[PDB]
Amino acid sequence: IMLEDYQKNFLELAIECQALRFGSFKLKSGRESPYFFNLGLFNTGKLLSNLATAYAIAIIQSDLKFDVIFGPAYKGIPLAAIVCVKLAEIGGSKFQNIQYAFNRKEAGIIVGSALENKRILIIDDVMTAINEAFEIISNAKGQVVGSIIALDRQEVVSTDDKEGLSATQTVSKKYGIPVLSIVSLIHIITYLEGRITAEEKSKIEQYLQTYGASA
Amino acid sequence: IMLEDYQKNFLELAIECQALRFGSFKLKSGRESPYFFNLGLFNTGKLLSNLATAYAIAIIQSDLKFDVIFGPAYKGIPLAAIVCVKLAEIGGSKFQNIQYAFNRKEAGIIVGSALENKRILIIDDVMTAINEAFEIISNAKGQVVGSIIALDRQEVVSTDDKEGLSATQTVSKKYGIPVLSIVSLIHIITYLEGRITAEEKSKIEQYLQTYGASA
Ligand SMILES: [Mg+2]
Ligand SMILES: [Mg+2]
Repeated sequence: IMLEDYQKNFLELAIECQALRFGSFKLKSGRESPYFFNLGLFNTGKLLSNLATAYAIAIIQSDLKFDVIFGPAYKGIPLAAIVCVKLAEIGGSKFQNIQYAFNRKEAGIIVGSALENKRILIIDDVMTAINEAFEIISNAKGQVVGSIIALDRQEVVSTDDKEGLSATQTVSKKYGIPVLSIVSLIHIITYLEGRITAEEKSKIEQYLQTYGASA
Repeated sequence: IMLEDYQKNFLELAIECQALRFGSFKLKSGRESPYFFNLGLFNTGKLLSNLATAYAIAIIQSDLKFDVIFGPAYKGIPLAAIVCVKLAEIGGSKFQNIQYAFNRKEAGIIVGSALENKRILIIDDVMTAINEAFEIISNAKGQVVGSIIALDRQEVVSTDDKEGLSATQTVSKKYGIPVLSIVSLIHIITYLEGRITAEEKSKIEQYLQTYGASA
């Protein structure tokens, strides 16, 4: 009803491959969470194919205009790559010539074409690092025009500031750009209706209440 | 006649995107070469799509049996990824559950599933580094069963040993495994017939004579 078909498909695969788990989980903060998410578990050719398609459709539907998809080392490298491919495969003539690029985290160089006057989309797995990418890109004269992750957790950044912004909202405000996501926690909650009873369904909604950011 | 359709298609794209150039080029050794090759120039979604397909068909046709495709950091990360995807998309039911993996070059950890008792294919751009990958994989109890690159240059490793082995042959002998390639220099030479006259066509064949390894 609210959920697109690519979002429903992503979430069912997410649950099947165990990238999305439900139960009792303690976050790094110590806060207790009704689910756990690891995109890494999208780890086969089939799963990666579907993951790439799900990112690709979110990007096409967003209407965002860009020249280069950029994935921060290390998790963003394979993601940038498979999604660049997918865009060209299902996106039509406009997405044929989209370049991809990423960075060596040397102990900084960019692997790809010159970013000067190029509009850049950042792709990564999650958003929790962000400034690093913007720095690298702006140094190369690249203009970041957007960001996409798989799951927007929609959690307020500060505990004792319930009316504060989420991670994605914070980034979107600072750089003036959209931060897309395949799904958000509200989407998880929506998909779970009729798959669970008002038991765990409640738990998660009551977690969105306590820790979730407003639209 | 000798060249498969995926090889013809790869080479035409290679020439179109300038990843394959002809002219006078000095190698690192100082040796003079009739062509230059950079896989990096396969840099758009369309080009990456076709590159992935070309690797994927070479792998399917080879009949090699493996569980994991592994790409050495950094150039092998996106390659491992898009090709893992492609295998699942065109390879049928047998390639659905192939995992992919790579390595952080930390100043070593593997990003992916446990490699123990898993049969591994290495994918990289060229072969000139090789031991690094084998070490990493054997430590994790992974069994390397093969390697694939885009272009086999077929050059003898030692100048003053004309009957010596090529780079790929050397690796194949040391580890007892096949080292596949989308194309070799003999394939380049074959494709160029009727596209050039006996002028540069000669030059390259006379370079294969001087510097090429025997079958
Ligand atoms: Mg639309
Ligand atoms: Mg066959």
